[PDB]
Amino acid sequence: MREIVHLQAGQCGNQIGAKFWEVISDEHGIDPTGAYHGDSDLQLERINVYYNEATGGKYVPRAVLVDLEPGTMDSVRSGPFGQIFRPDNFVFGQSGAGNNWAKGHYTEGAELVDSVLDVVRKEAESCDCLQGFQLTHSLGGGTGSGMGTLLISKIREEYPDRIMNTFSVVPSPKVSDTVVEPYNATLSVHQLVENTDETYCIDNEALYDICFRTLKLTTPTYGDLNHLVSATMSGVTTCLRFPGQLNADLRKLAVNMVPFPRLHFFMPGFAPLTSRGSQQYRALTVPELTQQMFDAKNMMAACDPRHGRYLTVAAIFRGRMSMKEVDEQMLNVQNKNSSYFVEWIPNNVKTAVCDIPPRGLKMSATFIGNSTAIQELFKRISEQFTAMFRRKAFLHWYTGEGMDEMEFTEAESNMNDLVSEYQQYQ
Amino acid sequence: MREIVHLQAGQCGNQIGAKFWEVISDEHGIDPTGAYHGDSDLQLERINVYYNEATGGKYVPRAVLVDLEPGTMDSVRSGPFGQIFRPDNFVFGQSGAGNNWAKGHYTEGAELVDSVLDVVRKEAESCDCLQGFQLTHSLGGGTGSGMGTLLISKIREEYPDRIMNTFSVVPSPKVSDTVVEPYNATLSVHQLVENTDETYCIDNEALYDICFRTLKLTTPTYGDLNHLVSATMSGVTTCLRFPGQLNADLRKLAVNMVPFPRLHFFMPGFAPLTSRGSQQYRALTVPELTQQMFDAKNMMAACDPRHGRYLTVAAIFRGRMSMKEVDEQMLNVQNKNSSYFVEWIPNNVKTAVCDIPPRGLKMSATFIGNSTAIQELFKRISEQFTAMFRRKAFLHWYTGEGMDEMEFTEAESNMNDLVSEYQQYQ
Amino acid sequence: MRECISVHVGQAGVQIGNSCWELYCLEHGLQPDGTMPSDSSFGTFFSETGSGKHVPRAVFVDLEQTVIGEIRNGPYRSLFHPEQLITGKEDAANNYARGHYTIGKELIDSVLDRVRKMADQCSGLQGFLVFHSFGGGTGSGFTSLLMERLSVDYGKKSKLEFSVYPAPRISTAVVEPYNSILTTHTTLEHSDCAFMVDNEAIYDICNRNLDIERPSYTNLNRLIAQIVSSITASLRFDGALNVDLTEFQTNLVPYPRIHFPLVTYSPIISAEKAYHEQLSVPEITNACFEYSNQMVKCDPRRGKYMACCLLYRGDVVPKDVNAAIAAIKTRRSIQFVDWCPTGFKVGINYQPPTAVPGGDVAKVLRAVCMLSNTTAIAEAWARLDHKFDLMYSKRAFVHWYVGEGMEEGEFSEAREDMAALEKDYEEVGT
Ligand SMILES: CC(=O)O[C@H]1C(=O)[C@@]2(C)[C@H]([C@H](OC(=O)c3ccccc3)[C@]3(O)C[C@H](OC(=O)[C@H](O)[C@@H](NC(=O)c4ccccc4)c4ccccc4)C(C)=C1C3(C)C)[C@]1(OC(C)=O)CO[C@@H]1C[C@@H]2O
Ligand SMILES: CC(=O)O[C@H]1C(=O)[C@@]2(C)[C@H]([C@H](OC(=O)c3ccccc3)[C@]3(O)C[C@H](OC(=O)[C@H](O)[C@@H](NC(=O)c4ccccc4)c4ccccc4)C(C)=C1C3(C)C)[C@]1(OC(C)=O)CO[C@@H]1C[C@@H]2O
Ligand SMILES: Nc1nc2c(ncn2[C@@H]2O[C@H](COP(=O)(O)OP(=O)(O)OP(=O)(O)O)[C@@H](O)[C@H]2O)c(=O)[nH]1
Ligand SMILES: Nc1nc2c(ncn2[C@@H]2O[C@H](COP(=O)(O)OP(=O)(O)O)[C@@H](O)[C@H]2O)c(=O)[nH]1
Ligand SMILES: Nc1nc2c(ncn2[C@@H]2O[C@H](COP(=O)(O)OP(=O)(O)O)[C@@H](O)[C@H]2O)c(=O)[nH]1
Ligand SMILES: [Mg+2]
Repeated sequence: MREIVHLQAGQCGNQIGAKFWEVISDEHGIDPTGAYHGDSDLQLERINVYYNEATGGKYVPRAVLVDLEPGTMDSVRSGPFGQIFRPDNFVFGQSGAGNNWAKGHYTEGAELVDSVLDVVRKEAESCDCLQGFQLTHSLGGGTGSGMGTLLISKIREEYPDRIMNTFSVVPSPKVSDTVVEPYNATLSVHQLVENTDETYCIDNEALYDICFRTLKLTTPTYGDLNHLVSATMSGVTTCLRFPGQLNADLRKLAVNMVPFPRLHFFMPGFAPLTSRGSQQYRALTVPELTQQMFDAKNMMAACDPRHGRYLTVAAIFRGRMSMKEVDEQMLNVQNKNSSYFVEWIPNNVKTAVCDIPPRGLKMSATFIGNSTAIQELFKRISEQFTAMFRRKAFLHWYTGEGMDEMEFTEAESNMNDLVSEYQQYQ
Repeated sequence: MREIVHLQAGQCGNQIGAKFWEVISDEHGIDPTGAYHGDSDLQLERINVYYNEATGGKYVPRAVLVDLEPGTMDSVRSGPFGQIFRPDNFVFGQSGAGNNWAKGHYTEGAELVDSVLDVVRKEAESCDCLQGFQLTHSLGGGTGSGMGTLLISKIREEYPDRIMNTFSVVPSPKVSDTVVEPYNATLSVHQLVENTDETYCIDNEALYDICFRTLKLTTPTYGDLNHLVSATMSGVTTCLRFPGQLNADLRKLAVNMVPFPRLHFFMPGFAPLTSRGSQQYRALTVPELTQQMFDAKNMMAACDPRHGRYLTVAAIFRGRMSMKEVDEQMLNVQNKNSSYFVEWIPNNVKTAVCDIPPRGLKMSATFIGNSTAIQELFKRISEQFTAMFRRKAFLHWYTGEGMDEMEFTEAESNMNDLVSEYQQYQ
Repeated sequence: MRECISVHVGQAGVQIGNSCWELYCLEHGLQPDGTMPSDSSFGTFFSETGSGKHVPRAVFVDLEQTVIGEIRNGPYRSLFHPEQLITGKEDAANNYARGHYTIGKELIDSVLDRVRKMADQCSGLQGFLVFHSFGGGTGSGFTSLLMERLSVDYGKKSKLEFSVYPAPRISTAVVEPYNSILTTHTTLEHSDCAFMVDNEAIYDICNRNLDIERPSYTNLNRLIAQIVSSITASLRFDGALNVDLTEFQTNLVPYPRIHFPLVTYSPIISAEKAYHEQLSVPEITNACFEYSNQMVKCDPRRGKYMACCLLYRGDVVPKDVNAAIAAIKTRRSIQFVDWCPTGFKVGINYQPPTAVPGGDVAKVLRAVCMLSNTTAIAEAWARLDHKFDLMYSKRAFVHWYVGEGMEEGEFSEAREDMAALEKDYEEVGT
């Protein structure tokens, strides 16, 4: 019944993934041992969406864990929930990607993908009706960017009609840890624009802006960033895991969210987010969830939506709430902000409403933006790429893996073609 | 239902604000955790006016907390009620205002206002019907005076028809802690006369005079001054939070209180106030509440009303009391004191009567004076400003922030224009 | 957040530093090995390493080894990072030009490298606290070399400067007037608030208030550090009216060049008398206006006050302070300028003054540091430029300065620039 297969690539993809599995195990009431310990029948009704039943009523999550180094598998397996995953589903190399896309895609991960893909088959053949693939990765570095997009290509060729749905942490100039980040991302975005049905563009600069300007955390870690990402991952699948007044499958999102085939680079958000010391003073209700959700400080990519227009927004609400009040606020937003929505679509907002809010809050909303403002994320990577590439800097590490200079020229060409298609509807 | 958005600026605004949130949480029966623990349905009926509902029936107050230093956020968050506020609503810088208006308005707070204003949007979009903005600040120093009036300007431009209602602690010569206090206030009053719909002028000299000559406190702290201010803040909104024989919204006050657009610099007071050792000897009743309320020692600005005439007074009574007795005393006052009211208005007193008196007293009255005697507060600041400014003293700290000498000349010009309009109706 | 880099220069600055860091360690409960037994109150003055060791945000600089080799050997040898105790081979010889042009020219780019490695560990650095002698060769010449660099490298950051300044009669050197006048460009152009202090004024405070008949420099430095603890207390602790390091300057400094406040502390008191005096807020406020407690030998009654910062600490209440400053406004002998009708900036902090256990200065519930911009300080400049004039009329020692790379015209250009500051403080009193 609409099973998902989930795949984790590199350090970032395994870290946002290993936090996601702690979040949806809390929702479904699954113990770190894999045993069920929840309150409610609704937690158990759709446990098959993310888990396999095994003997003694132990639940085993349908993750595949992929890396070119053992050290992230060792960090996940030893972690808060590490014992939950199937030992056979940890698929790994020994020598890493070197932060090189071409090691991921052509050498170190091209060896390993035959050992990954045949595990993706065992999980997809155990499904009753697979709806799709949910892949967590980063576009900087070499494992997530280059092996993860190799793996997207292989699963896309094998499962052409299932939803391919990716959560993609990607570079920005003011929060960076790699010299060759622009190269790896430009080579990787070239695969995402052709193969994925949805890609949720996420940024460490925007995830730090939520931690300082909303949550007021003094020292936000990667563990705090991974918690913001995984809340929106739990959010968008909610309507195939729980009952609701308006149900929306990942495909019911895609049909409404993607006007023209390639414009599927979304930008997620979440509400309510409150400063930890301030919760007692806030009224949780649909118009406050709306005034947070649609504000430029809440979105998890550096793009200010005031630099573009939305094509479509989806607001996937959770909790006991009025359909008049939801339909009123999703009208009031796009009429009072009409200069920020495209005027050749007569209603830009999809709504969905689940009856079951996250554990410990009365309501919640996961936001998905599609906006021409995502041109700014692809533009700044393309101009960092260009300034290195005009002087061929660092290319011997990629051409040493047998990659052509022509593949860089063709990747940055396809990047400007993606920038041009969003700028066309501005 | 007539929601208010409340905003705290600088040390003083966050201190009178963080006490106000302890007072109205006692009224509405809200625990320091944010949980409801009150006696009565009437406490819960209008809890939305100052709070948001959140999961588990926790209430989160609709405050935004603004400072250019972390240390007052740290002092509020650690305080008696600090855990009540939303962590995202604490919006702050790192380097302070230096007691400089131009740092507040042009540099340190001009950076931060983009991060404040987008939180004021999340709270105002969560409202069902916003009636107004309730801003606490001081006109001395640099954060409240210069950032708070920047923020008034930004919210006024965005919400032109909602009530802008400010509580403004301001300088006087005999109780002063800053050398440049006159400059900061003169630059700030220039923004208040144009943008606010009401400004409640409050003075530390008058708040110390209440503590020594009425309450007989031996050592009054800023915590005791903040308690007098916050009693009148709870007072003026009472009629949208509780039922009454005569209801008065903040707008029903403004229409009656402000004859000509700019004459909205009010002067608050409260009754009963009694020496702590003397309460058992006093009869709480409408004519004793009146003989305190209308006496020059009770008002919270240094202006003796015997140096002017009132335009309008509003007496917002609370408790079970006779409308004949209220209407009798508000007549007897302005006929027996007729030389102290303007004689081109045929009745100078607005009355309102709420059915619910403050917790622990049988009746109460909040007084709001509008009087031509407020010329003396603007005059003495204008003459302290003039005596420094004739020799350009301290101006390199303001002109260093790119401010003109022409802006000082234009601020003191607009100050004398406000003095002249009150002196015109004398 | 709220860091300060403290730079201790020459023998006077290093020995005041050895009292400052003696105090700050007691006040934050840090052992002399940098460890802390059992809030971020220490963060202004100490970086914390993962071992639980608190390392001071300080640089100690001397052109000769002797005084810093004593810091490297005494009880604080384990407190400081070993490469932020910085020494040369060669003494500056009480010659400004050795400090500035010839000897300090070699150590400066190493001094800056430590200050860079400290500033890169700050997050919203509040300012610099620079400690020195006006009369020294390293004190005048090396501080003036360093400040010129810090004023291009860190142009926005507030530079607070604590100076031991030449006295009316007490002096340790013949060339003390030359080094002090050559320093006046440093304080005018490359400083934001400069606290002049005098050895002879503290010697008289010690005699009259502590009743110590014959004090050393350890007794002086234990008063000079106590003032900087009180300036920084609002950066370090909770208070009723905390004062930011720029909030301080916005009330002290009326005009760009008028940033030379007096400083005083009350109560200076011994254990013989502290149990018989009341030490009420009224008395310790009034003590700051006595000529007897000013730490520069000039009379405030021969001036006018421009602004006062009364920085109270310990058990005080804003009631008491307002009631106190009301009596100061009533007294006709304490005269403010016509253009400062407010006069007083008040700070109030909840942390009492820490006693150094070996010290003369007694335990008390309250203290105030009063920092005060007044026209009177121009007399301490009029004393010293009259000492300069007698020697420069003969060129009395000038060959030692010209011999070490200084232009002879810099003496005229420094006496000229001092006369323009002594003009500015007379001009604003009117
Ligand atoms: C008493 C009270 O109000 O507790 C809240 C709380 O104070 C606040 C501040 C919580 C708290 O969130 C955080 O501290 C936080 C820190 C970094 C990054 C993200 C969150 C909370 O920890 C988070 C926690 O939320 C959940 O448990 C959700 O179900 C969430 N899952 C987890 O956070 C989780 C934690 C550990 C293990 C497994 C899951 C979730 C979100 C989306 C989809 C599914 C589940 C809640 C309600 C609270 C606390 C406990 C203080 C907030 O988060 C959520 C998701 O509600 C942060 O802003 C909201 C507003 C809440 O009021
Ligand atoms: C047995 C008795 O008579 O108790 C009284 C009392 O003795 C007196 C002196 C109280 C008392 O007030 C003070 O001590 C005080 C001190 C400094 C500044 C302001 C007040 C009282 O503390 C204050 C307290 O008032 C309240 O609780 C009000 O609801 C008030 N809220 C708070 O004071 C409060 C305190 C802690 C936490 C949260 C709120 C209020 C005022 C306006 C609008 C809403 C609420 C009351 C009746 C009393 C005591 C307890 C002695 C007085 O105050 C009030 C508001 O009634 C001071 O003059 C009045 C006359 C009262 O008789
Ligand atoms: N209070 C106090 N004054 C000191 C101390 N040490 C020196 N002085 C004063 O320092 C002044 C002279 O400066 P020097 O001590 O020679 O300064 P220096 O930087 O070491 O000079 P050079 O040796 O040339 O480098 C004199 O007026 C002394 O009174 C001290 O520990 N405390
Ligand atoms: N949110 C998040 N970002 C991470 C995490 N670890 C690394 N990143 C960041 O995103 C990039 C991820 O690249 P990485 O996963 O190291 O490359 P790979 O291992 O070769 O795929 C890094 O440069 C970091 O800036 C993590 O746990 N969470
Ligand atoms: N009532 C009251 N007044 C205060 C408080 N704190 C400071 N003040 C006074 O009013 C002025 C407020 O200025 P401040 O808030 O410090 O300036 P800012 O922080 O830059 O906005 C000070 O000079 C004090 O005299 C407080 O808690 N309550
Ligand atoms: Mg020396």
